[PDB]
Amino acid sequence: SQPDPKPDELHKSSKFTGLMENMKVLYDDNHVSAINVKSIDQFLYFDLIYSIKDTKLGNYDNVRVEFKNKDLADKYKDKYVDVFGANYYYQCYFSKKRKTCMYGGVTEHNGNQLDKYRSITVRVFEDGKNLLSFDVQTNKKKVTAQELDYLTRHYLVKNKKLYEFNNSPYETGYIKFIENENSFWYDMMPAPGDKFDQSKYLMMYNDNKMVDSKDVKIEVYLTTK
Amino acid sequence: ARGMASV
Amino acid sequence: EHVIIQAEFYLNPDQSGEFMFDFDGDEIFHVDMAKKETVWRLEEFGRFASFEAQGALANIAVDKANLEIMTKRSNYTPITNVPPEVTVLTNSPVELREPNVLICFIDKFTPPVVNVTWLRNGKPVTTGVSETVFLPREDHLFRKFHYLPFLPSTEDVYDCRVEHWGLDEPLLKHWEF
Amino acid sequence: TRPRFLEQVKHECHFFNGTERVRFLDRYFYHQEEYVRFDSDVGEYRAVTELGRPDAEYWNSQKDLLEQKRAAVDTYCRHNYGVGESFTVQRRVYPEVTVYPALLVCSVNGFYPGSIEVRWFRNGQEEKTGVVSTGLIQNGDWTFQTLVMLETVPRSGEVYTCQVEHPSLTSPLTVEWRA
Repeated sequence: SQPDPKPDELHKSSKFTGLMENMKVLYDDNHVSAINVKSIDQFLYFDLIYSIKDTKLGNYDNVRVEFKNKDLADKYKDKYVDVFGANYYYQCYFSKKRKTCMYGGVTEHNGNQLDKYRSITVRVFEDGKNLLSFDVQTNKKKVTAQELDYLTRHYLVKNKKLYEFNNSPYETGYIKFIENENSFWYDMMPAPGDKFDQSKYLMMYNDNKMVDSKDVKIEVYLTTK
Repeated sequence: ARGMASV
Repeated sequence: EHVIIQAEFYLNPDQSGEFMFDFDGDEIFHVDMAKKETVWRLEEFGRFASFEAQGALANIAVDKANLEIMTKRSNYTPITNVPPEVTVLTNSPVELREPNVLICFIDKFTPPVVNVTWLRNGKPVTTGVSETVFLPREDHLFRKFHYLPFLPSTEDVYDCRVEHWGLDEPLLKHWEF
Repeated sequence: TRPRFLEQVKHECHFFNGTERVRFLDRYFYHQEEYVRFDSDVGEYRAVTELGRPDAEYWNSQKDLLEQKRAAVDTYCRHNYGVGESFTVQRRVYPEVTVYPALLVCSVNGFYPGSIEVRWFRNGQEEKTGVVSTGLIQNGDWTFQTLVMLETVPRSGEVYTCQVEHPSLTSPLTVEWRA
């Protein structure tokens, strides 16, 4: 469905001069996750606020979830959903009636559960060669691409140093989701410049795109420097 | 440009 | 001489806001809160200055917070509707077959919510239309402009249809050559 | 039908003679009613109405933000003025002048800024009576327009001149119309 990246259309890490650490932290250990919850408020008409507490290091009590439009927000405002996404704090603003923010990552709870975890295989290519293949797990029939993107990248950070404090060992990289000979992809590298806007990068998830955990295949393409 | 903060 | 105003507003229960900069009555820019970017009134303005759009959201969140508080202090007193006066005029002198622009000027009204529709020979026109956001006035009511590019013709008639809770029924401002 | 509640905030910077005299105002409104404001020439928040009382007292207790607002004329007003001057204060768009009958009409369009001067002349002499102006009209796209009409008592071979003076021009702009 989507034409694969044409060389030169992909961001190049060498053209990024800021701290790659700002990208790394979005795909590190911390992320938002909550099961069977319902929104308790809204800041602007296209978002929903949830009261999810950061158990680990206690950084937030509330979470703002933004959607591409008002429709998406109304669809889940009063439903019990599962929430999963990469979150940010810098430039995170809202008020009810600290905090964190994110985009999409919402799936309706009921009828979306599985008794056991399903495995989605990821095949990683470095300079065209498949040197690593691993599986990521989910117990949702329908999962957001976001959750799968996060799980996949988090593994690569730990095992391939996908993102380091200063820069990255890779020049270009994109993650491709294949579901029934239908596909799309995301650029894993920061836009050119000296500053990285986490909030603007994560916005690509605000469409709340979902895939079938039973059908999806994941391919990651990385080029070396 | 600089913003002035609402209070 | 001159005045620069950073104007903001938050509206309940619509849960919408606006953040803009005004210079002597003209909008320099406003912030699109969903795309989180600066929208300059004229493109060229963007090549001379910059503005961190995300900063606007911090102010809007605080504005909603103050609204919540003032709503209670006032003992939930709601806003009084003030109907807008509408004027339809052209950008330049009219001449058959010469490109021009119809301007529908909506003035002196609150709250900042309006439905504006252009009509050509009684039927809705949506192609080529553009509009400004809500502009502040010194009496703290609002202004708003809607545009319709058109080619002057003797066989076409236009109407600017405005809907506002301060009106018992839709207002129609007519224009014809 | 649901009743509405509106909160407005206006941070204004007023400039007199360039940036020599600057006055800053931090204004808050409930609907269209101003309840509290900070004024540079006062140095503190004053409640405009009783609803603002709690705020003026609380905010004034915070010496941190008073310091911020007291420096606004420089850090906010004068700073922003410098940044936007080239395309706001110095914006110059010349007008388009059109003269057409049906009573003579002089239409001046698309000019910026608003300061303009339109005069009617009949055979080299300025017309005082029978001259009606619509005033300054804002188009909303950073341009103004105005129409100046002249009640005409016709004659053989007399020339009418519409003269326009505006800051974007070196000399007055002219358009002569002869019957």
